[PDB]
Order: sequence, then structure tokens, then C-alpha cells
Amino acid sequence: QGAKLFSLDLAALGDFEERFKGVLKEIEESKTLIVLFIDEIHMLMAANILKPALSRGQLKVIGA
Amino acid sequence: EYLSKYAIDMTEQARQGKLDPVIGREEEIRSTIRVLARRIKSNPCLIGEPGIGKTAIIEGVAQRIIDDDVPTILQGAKLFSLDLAALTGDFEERFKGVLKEIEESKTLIVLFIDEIHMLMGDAANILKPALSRGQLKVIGATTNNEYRSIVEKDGAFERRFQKIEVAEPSVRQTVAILRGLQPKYEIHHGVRILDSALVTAAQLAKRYLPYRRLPDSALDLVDISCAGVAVARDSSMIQNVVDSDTISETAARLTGIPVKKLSESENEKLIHMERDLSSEVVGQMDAIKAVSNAVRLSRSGLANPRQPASFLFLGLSGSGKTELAKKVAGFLFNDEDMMIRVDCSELSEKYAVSKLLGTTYDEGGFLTNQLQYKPYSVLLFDEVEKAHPDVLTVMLQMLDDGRITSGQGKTIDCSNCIVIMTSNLGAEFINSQQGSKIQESTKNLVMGAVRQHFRPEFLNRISSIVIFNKLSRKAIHKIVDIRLKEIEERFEQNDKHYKLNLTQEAKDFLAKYGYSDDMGARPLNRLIQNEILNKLALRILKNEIKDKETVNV
Ligand SMILES: Nc1ncnc2c1ncn2[C@@H]1O[C@H](COP(=O)(O)OP(=O)(O)NP(=O)(O)O)[C@@H](O)[C@H]1O
Repeated sequence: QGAKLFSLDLAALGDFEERFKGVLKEIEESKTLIVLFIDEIHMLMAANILKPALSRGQLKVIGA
Repeated sequence: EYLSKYAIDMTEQARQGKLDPVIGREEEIRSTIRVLARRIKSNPCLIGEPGIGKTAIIEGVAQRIIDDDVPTILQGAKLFSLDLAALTGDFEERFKGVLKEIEESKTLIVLFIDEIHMLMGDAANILKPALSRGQLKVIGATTNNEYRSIVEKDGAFERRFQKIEVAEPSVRQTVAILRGLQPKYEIHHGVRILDSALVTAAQLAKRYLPYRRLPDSALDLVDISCAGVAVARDSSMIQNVVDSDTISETAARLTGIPVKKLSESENEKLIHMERDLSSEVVGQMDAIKAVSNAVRLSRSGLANPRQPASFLFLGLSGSGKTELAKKVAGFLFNDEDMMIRVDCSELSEKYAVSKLLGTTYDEGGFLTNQLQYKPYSVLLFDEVEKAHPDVLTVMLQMLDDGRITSGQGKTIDCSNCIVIMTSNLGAEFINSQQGSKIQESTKNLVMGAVRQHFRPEFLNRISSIVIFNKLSRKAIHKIVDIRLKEIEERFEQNDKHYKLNLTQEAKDFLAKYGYSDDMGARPLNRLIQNEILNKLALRILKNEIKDKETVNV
């Protein structure tokens, strides 16, 4: 319930990606108050995508 | 006539006896004297930590001067002490003509300049030609830092100069030089000092004081303490003074728990620390012993005075491992800030700043700066081998000695600090411990695994390395029940006044569901909020279920 939809359509455009990593706190700010959905981009990211926030045990995401 | 202007002879004050007697330095002095006696490179210098008693030597110098402990050649010489400042015309001139005066003045003194030794922009040669005169006996010093930058550029600076170690005592002799205090410094503010109030301030300020210097930091608090014992006494019969009051009390100023400062120092702490760990985490009796059992070894000087306390931990974050030291530190250093974070994700090359560096904003780094900030510390290493060859090599000094040069090249003691490695190197082998191996074989499997990423020096200098292995629900529910304990003791105490209920649901859920095998109850740790704290507070926050009430799912 308390979660809502976020879906990151990745536009990456110094590392310009860590933004995508910094937001992992911004949702962690909300404290799983949303969900993430990524569509066909699932690949090695920087480095690997995602998890350290999910791998923190947290972070419901809609994978695809 | 500019003689006395910023140049104030303190051999005056030494002839006046204004200056402050201390012990032993003749060693540096006689040399630094003998240095001052050198045609070739005249100028003795102390290179390193400020506040280490530089002109205190000059005192002794001036003392040896006025005592005629000043040796033959230079007995004529004395020291005008410069006062480094002026008003802008500009400054240099005033600071120059003197230079002429004094060598002209025929060596009745020498000059000491302390840490302020200038790379000027308009550098040109400031005092340097005067210094360069083949004449003009002077005394400079600085920390290593400027000594790094400025004096190494020429290096015929040394052709004038001589470096000498800024003399930092032993504690015992610091204690001893402050043991000479007890008959004398008992009565400064008009009391007596016990053997109790005597050595500990050191032992404390050593162990407990972040900043100041061995006799300095030690001698500091006791008069900082006298707010009570000097003023409230004559404001009643206290003659002798005691450690705690003088110290631990006045030590508890910063934090507290003088009992842990006092009633137990390291002695019992260890003695039961095993279960004390087990208190925080049941399970992993291995490291419950080992690291503990080990780090017990860490102290007492079984081995190198210079020597770190070092471990890799293995398991699933949210196994309590990353915590674990925070107990230990809280258990030992009575803090969780002792724990300090080294992200091996972050590590490639450029980190050499982020610890600390000789600054070229590229400025003071952090991590070493943090122990430099936090002289008692615990160092956590975030999936170690994920770091580059960058740190692991500097980790040698960490592997070494329990002491660390900052990136400006300033050593700080980790033999009083902790360093702890994280890695997944047995993750699959955690999965082997999920099959619950003879841990040896799988630790061997790990050992080989961990063996790979590192030169043995890395591998060898570790105090040891331990797995935090498969965690039976035994621990879980306990840990959970411990996990239970943390929030309730935050709140019913003050906030929530809260009496509690537990369905076995949650009791089972949190253990069963809330705990993840792989990702742990680590999320459940957050979930414990969510399905419980978040849930039941939300249940209660209405208040219709009253304060101190409880409803579990
Ligand atoms: N076996 C355990 N004993 C005690 N606390 C545990 C245990 N397993 C997980 N925890 C909790 O999980 C955290 C500690 O997990 P730990 O194994 O130290 O790795 P961690 O890095 O701290 N988890 P995290 O820091 O979010 O990655 C703390 O919140 C503990 O309360």
C-alpha cells in the first residue's frame, strides 16, 4: 500500500551515473515509500546495477 | 635601534629564571648546541608535531646558555627570541635590518624561529642571504609538513639547517616528568596528589585524550580539574586528591562512564568479553572467542608495541559482523565511532587524498584524518579486495605496526586502534556453510579463495580472519529478541511508555520471514520498523489503543 510507482527510464547524460546511485538514498529517504520499475535495461551498470540498496535487504523494485 | 623589537632575549628571562625547567633534553640540546657549533650546517631544527616543547629546548638552551651549560664557542651567544609579526610600509625590512644588526652585533645571541618558516610568494631570499651569509647562527624548526614542502626544495636550506626529531616523550617519563609534579604540583592549587591522581591522567589522556601531547595532554586536565578541588575547597578539607575526581570525573566531562574509565580497565572486560560479545551476538562462538579471544592477545604487549588489531569477517552483512566491533569498541573503547569506514568500492588510486594527503580543493583527507581525528578507532574495510592495489599497499603500514602515516606523511597509532576487513570471499562458501561444512575445508576453500587476492603480507599481518557462519534460528530469535530489545529500550524509557505483546507469528515471522537467508534480517532490521514499529505505532499513534498498550499482528 504505502509504496507508489517510480520507474527509472535511464538517461545518463566525472561519473554521471552515481546520480542513479545517489537516488538509491532518496528512495531510502522515502523508506520504500515507492516501487521502482526498470524495463529492458538490466545489465552490468557504475559496475553492477542496483543492488547495494536492494542488497541492503530493502528496496522493492519491479524488474523486467 | 631595532634590537629588542621582535627579538626578545629570554636568556634574560632565563637569567631571570622566568623560564620553565624540565629534564633530559641535553641530548637534543648538546647536539643541537653542537649543531649551533657547526661551521658547515649550523642550524638545528625540530621537524614534526607542534606543541612538542620546541623553545622549551631553547629554554634549556637558554638555560644551558645562562647556566653556562652553553659550551665554549657560543657562550658569548644567547638567544633573542623573535616575535613573529609586525605592522605593514611592509614587514620584511624590520625583519631584515635586524639580521644585519645581529651578526654585526657579534654573536651575543642566536635566534630561534619556531614553526613559522616561510615560503613567501615574494620568496626571493627572505633572511636567506643573511642566513646565507656564511654567518648568522639561527635556530629554525617546523613540522614535517613545511619541512616536506619548503625546506626540501632548496635542501641547502639544510646547508644552513639541521633537522632534529621533535622530541615526543615516553608516557612513563611523561608520567615521570609529571611524577616530579606530585610533590610540587600537588600544591599549585593547594592540595596533595595521591598516587591515585598521579599517573592516570596520562594513562587516561593517553588512552582518553584525542588531541594534546604526552606531558601536555596529561598535565592539562588536573588543573582543568581544579575548578572543584581548588575553588570549592577554600569556598572542604581535601588534602590529597584522587584519580577519579581530578581525572575521571573531570574526564567524564567529555563523555562519561568513569567506571569503565576506572573500575574496569581492560582487565575484566576481556576476562568475560566472550559472552559480552555473545551478549551482543549469540553465535559465531569462533570469533566470539577468536577475535575477542584474539584481541585479548592484542593488548598487554605480548607482541610488537607497534602492531595492529586486524581481521577479515565473512558472512552476510546483516550477520551482525559490520556491527560487531561497535559492540567491541563500545565494549572496549566505549563508542561506535571508533568504527570507521573504508569503502573498497571507492578505492582505485586517487583515494590517497581521501585518507589524508600532503595537500596541493585538494586539502586534508578524511579516513586517516579520522583516526588523526579519532586517535582511538576501529577501521572497517568495505568488501576489502574490491579495493584496488591502491590501499592494500598503504594497508601494509596498517598491516604494520598499528601506526599510520597520513597522506601528508604523519604517523598515527593504530596499535591502540582496530582494523577490520570485510569480504564475500566465502559467499559461495557461506553457501558451503549453508551446507555447513567442516569449516576448515570451506575456510580452506575460503583461505585459498581469500589467499588469491593478496600477497601474504596482507594475509600474514592480520591478527586473524574469521567466518561468521550459518546462523541458526537459535541466534536469530535471540538476536531477534535482542533486535526486539533495542527499540523498546529507546522508547518506553522516555517516549512510548510502551508495554509490549508478541504473537509467535512475529516471533516466528520475523525469524522465519523477516530473516532472509542471504540478505538477512538485515532488511528485517528495517522491517522490524515496518511490519512492527511502523505498523503498531501506526496502530497506537491514534492513542485509542492507549499508551503502554500493544497490539501485535
Ligand atoms: N547475527 C546478528 N547479530 C546481531 N545483529 C545482527 C545479526 N545479523 C544481523 N544483525 C543486524 O544487522 C546489522 C549488522 O549486520 P552486519 O553483519 O554487521 O552487517 P551490516 O553491514 O552492519 N548490515 P549493513 O551494515 O546494513 O550492510 C545490525 O543492524 C544488526 O542489528
